[PDB]
Amino acid sequence: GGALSYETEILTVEYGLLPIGKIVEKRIECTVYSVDNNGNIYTQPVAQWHDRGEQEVFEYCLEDGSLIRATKDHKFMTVDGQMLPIDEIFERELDLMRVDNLPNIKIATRKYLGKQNVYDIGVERDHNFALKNGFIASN
Repeated sequence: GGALSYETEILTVEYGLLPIGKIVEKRIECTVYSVDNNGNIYTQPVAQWHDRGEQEVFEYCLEDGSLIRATKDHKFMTVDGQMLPIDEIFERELDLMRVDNLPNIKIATRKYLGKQNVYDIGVERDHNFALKNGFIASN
């Protein structure tokens, strides 16, 4: 289910906003944020840690100026809840759901950057988690 760059911060109950790459490089145990089948933001522990090592990373920039760094194989929870890869979100010009009831906005600009270290935590209940910008990623 793709991966996210070191600079991608994950909201956690144990500490707060911390870089996903440090959680996987140091195997840090913590709790994360996610919606249930009803749309209720609950909290759950990390199940496992996975490290891709180096994959094709693309810049993901928004209409507001928010800046995100991920692979074209990582899915993200759309405004309706669909788990589609960012390569397909750009083509349909679909928006992504937010935690803070922020205005949903599609990818303003995209380009290939190169081959950066990317990481992705694993989870038992639901393979998803919130982000610093109120976003939700899913594996």
